[PDB]
Amino acid sequence: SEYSLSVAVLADSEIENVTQLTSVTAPTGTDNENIQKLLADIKSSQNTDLTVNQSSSYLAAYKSLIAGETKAIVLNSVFENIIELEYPDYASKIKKIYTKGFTKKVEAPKTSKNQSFNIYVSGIDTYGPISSVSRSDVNILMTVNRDTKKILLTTTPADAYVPIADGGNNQKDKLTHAGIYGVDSSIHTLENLYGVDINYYVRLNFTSFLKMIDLLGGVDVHNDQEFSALHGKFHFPVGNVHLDSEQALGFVRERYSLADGDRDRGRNQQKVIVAILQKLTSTEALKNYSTIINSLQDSIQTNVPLETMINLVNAQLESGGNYKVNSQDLKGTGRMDLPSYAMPDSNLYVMEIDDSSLAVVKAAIQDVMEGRK
Ligand SMILES: CC(C)=CCC/C(C)=C\CC/C(C)=C\CC/C(C)=C\CC/C(C)=C\CC/C(C)=C\CC/C(C)=C\CC/C(C)=C\COP(=O)(O)OP(=O)(O)O
Repeated sequence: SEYSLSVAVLADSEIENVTQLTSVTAPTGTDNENIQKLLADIKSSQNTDLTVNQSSSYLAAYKSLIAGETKAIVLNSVFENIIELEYPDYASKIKKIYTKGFTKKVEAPKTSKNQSFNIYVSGIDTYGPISSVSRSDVNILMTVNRDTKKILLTTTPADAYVPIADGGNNQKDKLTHAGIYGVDSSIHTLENLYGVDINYYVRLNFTSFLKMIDLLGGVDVHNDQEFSALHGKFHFPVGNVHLDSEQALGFVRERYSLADGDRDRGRNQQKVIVAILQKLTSTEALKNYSTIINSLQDSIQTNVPLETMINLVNAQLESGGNYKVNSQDLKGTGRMDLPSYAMPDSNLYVMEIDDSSLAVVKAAIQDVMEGRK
């Protein structure tokens, strides 16, 4: 993966280059490794020593820059998308006078040592190309036991107030924000929360979802409550419903009008996962899995190795047999009085986790993995 650290000044600054500076403001408390590599690079290429004025975060550095309290900041490009949350026009306010590119070797998928594995499904709140950055409003863990032919779907509410890994600095914030830092942040956040290994991920957005449902010929679900979606464009009666791509997207997005609100939306997403799995495990879909990869690979990101896909597909082609699917959701209490790490100046709704629910959720994941009752 690729990111950059830059030295940024205000767009209209007289400063043109780093040799004109004596100090820079940077969050060395939380991004010190990266910051020190940038400073060493500046020393190497420009023979310029800079002292650091410590900021509490990249957001804090940005605030100091626009307040005119510092002349220059360090900016790590990952954190641009976080700054954008409180300051949507930040890009127009700054210029970059020095740039250093970075690469982080990707954390490999973990092959499970037994019959079970966990796949994390991240759904990103945007249309367009898959590289588009946004929050992850779908966060479903699929625990699959190939020996017992059981799958457990664990939904964690987008607003769940949890320690956010990596860029989140292990500070509490809504889970959906982890997806802005990147899929690694989402994965490690949920690994930490549930005490489990996540073997693989799949990341997709609105446009990805539409393409996938299109390719599979729609999906079929049993709808439990009458509702409408997308400012009344679609109406879903009680009973068996076929969903084409646009209908399915409406079906998984509506929450406010549902009897159990976001929990019912989570359940509707689980129904749609089951229906997708039913299409994906048809003899035709399995035989044609390579065409499905070819058709969706530009819009769906995953670290499931090709090798593993071939094993999963062919084992299913040989054996048949459907997976029994069960579902659960992490519960808690909605509050508007708890601080957001990413958006410290905003009052956001978050869901404070219920400890007893967390214990139950963890025990159910372990039971399915171990092939227990
Ligand atoms: C068959 C095979 C491959 C193998 C054999 C089977 C086997 C042995 C195992 C199975 C496992 C494997 C390896 C593969 C199968 C593929 C799997 C596991 C899953 C497929 C399902 C999938 C990839 C996605 C479904 C995700 C889903 C339900 C929804 C995504 C919708 C999106 C992107 C966003 C919605 C965001 C929301 C809720 C609100 C924003 O919207 P809002 O309007 O509120 O906000 P605003 O827009 O206004 O801001």
